[PDB]
Amino acid sequence: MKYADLELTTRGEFPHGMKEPGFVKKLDQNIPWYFSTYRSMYHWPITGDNWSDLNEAEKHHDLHMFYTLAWWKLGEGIFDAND
Amino acid sequence: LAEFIMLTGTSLFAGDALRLGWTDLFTTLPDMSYHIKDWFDTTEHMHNDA
Amino acid sequence: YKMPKNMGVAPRFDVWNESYEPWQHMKRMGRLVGTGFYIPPEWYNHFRMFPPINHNFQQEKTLNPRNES
Amino acid sequence: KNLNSWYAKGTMRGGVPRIYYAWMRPGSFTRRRFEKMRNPFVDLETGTSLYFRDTRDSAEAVAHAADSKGLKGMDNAIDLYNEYRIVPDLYPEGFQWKHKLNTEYNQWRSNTWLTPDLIPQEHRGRFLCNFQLNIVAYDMRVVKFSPKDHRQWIYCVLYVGSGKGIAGWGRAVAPSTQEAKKEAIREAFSNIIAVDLEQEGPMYPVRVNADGVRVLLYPAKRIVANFRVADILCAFGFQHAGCRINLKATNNPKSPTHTVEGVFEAVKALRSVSEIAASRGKVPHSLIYNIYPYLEEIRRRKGMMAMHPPGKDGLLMPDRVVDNRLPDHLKKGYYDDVYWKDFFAGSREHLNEPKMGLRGDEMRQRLESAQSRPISSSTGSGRRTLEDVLKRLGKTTKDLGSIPIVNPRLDIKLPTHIKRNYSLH
Amino acid sequence: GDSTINVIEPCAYDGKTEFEWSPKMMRRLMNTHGIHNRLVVYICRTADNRVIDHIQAVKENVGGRGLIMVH
Repeated sequence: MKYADLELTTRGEFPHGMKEPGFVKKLDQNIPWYFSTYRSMYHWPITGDNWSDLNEAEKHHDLHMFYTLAWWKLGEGIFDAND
Repeated sequence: LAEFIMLTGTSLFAGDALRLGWTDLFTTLPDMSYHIKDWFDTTEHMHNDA
Repeated sequence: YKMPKNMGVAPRFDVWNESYEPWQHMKRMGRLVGTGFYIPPEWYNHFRMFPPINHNFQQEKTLNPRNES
Repeated sequence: KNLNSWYAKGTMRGGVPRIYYAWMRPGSFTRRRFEKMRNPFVDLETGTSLYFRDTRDSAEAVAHAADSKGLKGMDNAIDLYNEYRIVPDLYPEGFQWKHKLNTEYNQWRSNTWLTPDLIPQEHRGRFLCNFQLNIVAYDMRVVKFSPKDHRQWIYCVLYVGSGKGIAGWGRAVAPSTQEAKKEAIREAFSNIIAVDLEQEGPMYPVRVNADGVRVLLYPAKRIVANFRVADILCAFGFQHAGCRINLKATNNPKSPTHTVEGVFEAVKALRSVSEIAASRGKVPHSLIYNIYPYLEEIRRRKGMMAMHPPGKDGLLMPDRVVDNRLPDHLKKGYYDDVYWKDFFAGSREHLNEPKMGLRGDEMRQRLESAQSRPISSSTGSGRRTLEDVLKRLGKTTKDLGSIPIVNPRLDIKLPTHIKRNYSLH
Repeated sequence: GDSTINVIEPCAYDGKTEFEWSPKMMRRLMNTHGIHNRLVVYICRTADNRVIDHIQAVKENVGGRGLIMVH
């Protein structure tokens, strides 16, 4: 359905998260305490019933799950019913 | 002897209490209450298996 | 000023034991293993059920020698 | 009425993450040694009689006068899974799977298996925690191996911690930077310390005195302590704590050494709340939700459920002998009515003769499993056994389907096969 | 191996200094940063010539001479 035989040369990486960091020799900030000290404002996870007009949470979880299933190739050739 | 103790005022004792099949246990130790208490102190787990 | 030859490395003669008392390792391994990030030694799996006796205090703290600790 | 909101507590340390337990410590999470009777007590038989102390008076136990058959309540077994948890779980199981070795657990889950010379002997296969090393401060002290010979012995202090609960600190003296670092790391993994993080902080002011540095760990809304001491408490995982040393940083002695030593000494002196309670013999408010199954089984053992059978003890004593053991020629026929003809084909324990009833095909399969045992000279002959005969034919030792031979490597004539195997089929 | 009385202190290293505890003082001990904490037990002798812990002292809102802290 809604097919067009397009092509693609550069896919992303696998979004496994654990892609190597681009290594650097020196730091632009040689201050490590700044990572230990950084506060922020609070992340109040729910305000009242967490209702929002766009489905801001379920929508994003679905859009992350969608592409991660894509990259994982639906994640079932690994094992589903080897038991 | 069943009727005997009732009618004739007589006292039973450690041995005969034992032989009637009344009580299993019997001590000869001193302050056996205290020796129970400290043993059950050193005990640690409160599970029926323990 | 002549001090005892080997004095410098003498042990603290009252608190040298207490590091070793079985109750210390029970208290100190109980939490190490309660954390859930540790695999208790085989002796803890046992002396947990059979914790040491309570009142075997060392003469170095019960300052009483006639005491059958 | 407690205007301290619980919802605004804890001091943010940037990225430093500290563990928090949802309900109870992962140690005290699992209870296999008590649900599965893997304990010295169940082994050592003594006392298993008490579960049947009720049979002191035979007539009384059959009569079921009082429901209180139980060693601890209404039943011998009422709430074996909850009610016993009421006691401050001071010595918890922890991690107890022998599924894969201590080594392979430590290896999969920890950056210490990579560094073997560091963990001393006791802790070797143990840890499952990714320890971050923080090297507090190196130094240099001259070491005089002789009047004429002096070395530069660098002296390290470092604390190997993971805010998951576990953190020790080691200081070392060694001639070189990396060798003193390794030595201190092994001294730290010797001085390892843990913490009952169920309370996520001290619940009473711990006023300890380390080697000259008067320490006070106290409860705060959030970690409020030195940069160094605070990262140590975050290396333990203390979300609500606060340590203060010497009353002020002008008060001597101060040094990176004394700071690390003092805070770790205080965290050692700390007593858990469950340990405080048990020490006072008292039931901690926290764990009383375990007696609620037993309180409810009390309230719901009214009437019919407390009613215990009349005269029925459950102890159905030994009286006689039964032997359904049939002769094998008979059990070979026994189930032939009830299940497949020749039920008993190949159970060694069942059929006292292990081979009988089988068709030669399945016996050939047993033999295919079996391998060629060497041939001593007396057994070795210029005759060609059906083994090498059927080799030369190449066909199979499984091809002779109709031929009642089963084991060609038997040096016996065709009817000698069929007679050594005529008893059976 | 260790004593159940972890620490035990007098309210006053002196006798000439009696420390009457306000009921609010004694209510800010059982309130450790929002967690109700009857852990450290404090003994105070009320006005009624009774000797009670701070827990029954603040369950009846009376404060007493400070006698000891213990835990």
